[PDB]
Amino acid sequence: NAMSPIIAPPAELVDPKDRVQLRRVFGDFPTGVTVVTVGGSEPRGMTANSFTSVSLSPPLVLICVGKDAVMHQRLTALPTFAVSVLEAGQEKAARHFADHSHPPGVDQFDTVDWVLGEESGAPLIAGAVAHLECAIHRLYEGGDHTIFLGEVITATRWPAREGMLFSGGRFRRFAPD
Amino acid sequence: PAELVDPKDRVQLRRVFGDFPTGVTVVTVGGSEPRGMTANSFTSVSLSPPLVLICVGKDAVMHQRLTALPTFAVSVLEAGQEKAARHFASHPPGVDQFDTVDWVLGEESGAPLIAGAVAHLECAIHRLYEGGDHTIFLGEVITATRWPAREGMLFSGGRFRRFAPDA
Repeated sequence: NAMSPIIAPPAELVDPKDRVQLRRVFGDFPTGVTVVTVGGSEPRGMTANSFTSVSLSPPLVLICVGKDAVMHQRLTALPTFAVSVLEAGQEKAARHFADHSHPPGVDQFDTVDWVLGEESGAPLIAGAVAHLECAIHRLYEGGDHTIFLGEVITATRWPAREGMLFSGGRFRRFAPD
Repeated sequence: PAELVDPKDRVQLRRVFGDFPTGVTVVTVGGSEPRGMTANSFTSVSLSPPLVLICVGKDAVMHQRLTALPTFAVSVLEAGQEKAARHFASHPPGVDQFDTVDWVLGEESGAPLIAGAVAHLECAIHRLYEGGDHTIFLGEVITATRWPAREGMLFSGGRFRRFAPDA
């Protein structure tokens, strides 16, 4: 379009030092929503959108976990985890495991339906689009986060289920097609 | 019903990887021979320092460029840019990809930024990590620009999808 340049909507220049502004550009890339879980005497879960498939052979995925998260230390202590890719109607689960809202000290899994993952020993979220059980193969430096590279040990999927969406800091849904 | 997946079966594993929806970006580099590659393996990593990562296949032409150049750019594609997405998905290493699409030079990266994007990020390569049949490129964001009015393109189950209007 001839005028697209001068007609373009407001462009925001983003200073990467400006944490608020930077969060906004990071939020511009749409993603699904996962719950990463780990086992142990007190299992834990964390809603995460940083999940990324990495390699087919070998089968690898990654997740980025904040050093400020309880999950960070749980993962370094126990090098196996599960990923539950949430379905569109699972906002209850998404909220439950987000924003460090249910801290350690009491059971974090008493309000969400889950099944034990045999290979990971971690709770898997019932009703999810897919479950992946992974073994942590590498830890990579990621600034205020750590990049955990996982090797996929087993996985299950429900083809009739469609994933939740997250973008611009909000839950979204697909249009049919 | 539940479909069991054997991660050693490439076809079945692709299906499960496809179950996590993502956006779509074009990663670009400048230099002598500018290059672009459509990628959805992009994720944000860190706020301070500001870091992002992309995974690039070891056999991709872009893998050679990124390994050699200090900087790169990421354009997050807007909902109506399926054409651009397809365009950088073919070209021999000697055929210009940019002569038929709209772009602007990013001053910091030296790399073409795709016009009409939801966002532009210009990055400096920070680390390379092993990722099986891919390499993980970790970049530090030097500058970025966003157009809040614009909505990202979606990719899921192996096809392009769109947002339902926000209720």
